[PDB]
Amino acid sequence: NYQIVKTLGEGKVKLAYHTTTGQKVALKIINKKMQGRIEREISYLRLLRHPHIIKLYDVIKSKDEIIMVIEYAGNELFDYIVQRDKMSEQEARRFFQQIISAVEYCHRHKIVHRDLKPENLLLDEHLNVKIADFGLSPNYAAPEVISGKLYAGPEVDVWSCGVILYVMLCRRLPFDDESIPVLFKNISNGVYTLPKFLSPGAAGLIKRMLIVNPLNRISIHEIMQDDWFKVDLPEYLL
Repeated sequence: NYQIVKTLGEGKVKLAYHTTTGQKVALKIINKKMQGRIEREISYLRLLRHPHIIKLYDVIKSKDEIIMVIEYAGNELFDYIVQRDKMSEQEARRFFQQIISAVEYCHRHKIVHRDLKPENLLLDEHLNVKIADFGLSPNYAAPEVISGKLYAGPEVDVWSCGVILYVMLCRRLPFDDESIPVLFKNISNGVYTLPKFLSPGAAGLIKRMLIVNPLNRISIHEIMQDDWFKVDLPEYLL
């Protein structure tokens, strides 16, 4: 927060830490040159305070630059998936509970994310998921998000969460194809395989999330009442 340590990449992004609390932080230095989307990020991040949504500690502004002071989470959930073996159901469920809790909180404050993806689901040093963006950082997009028509309600995040769960459990994307037209057709028709190695609870939950007609798609609140979902659910997540 207070004093800078290192430049993490490219305005630029720096690593820093609060000299009182010791908290690790990222400084996103944005130089004035669209603006409404940055403001949307800042506004959303100030409104939503949840253990699995990245914290915004401060926004420092001048005539030339905007500096967002954001809690540091140094890894992506997807590099964790890729770099390790096919993860245990217990491990996947742990992450999934955290994601769903955070999404529920978003929907509660009338925010539909629409952009739940690899780059957006960060992991901190205690392996806690942190939703980090809201839009300003294909296989994960609901059919109605892909096409123009059909309004994209809370249900598009349910679909995305169903893909995320599928990936964690199966170490593959349900709708992926090397061919562009085949991929888009698979998503729009909801064509995929539920592997036989999946527990009945995991498969039953995924099946109800990946439904084309959003009306028949399971809701966030129904998910949170699912038997498989509830196993070892930490009280703080309710």
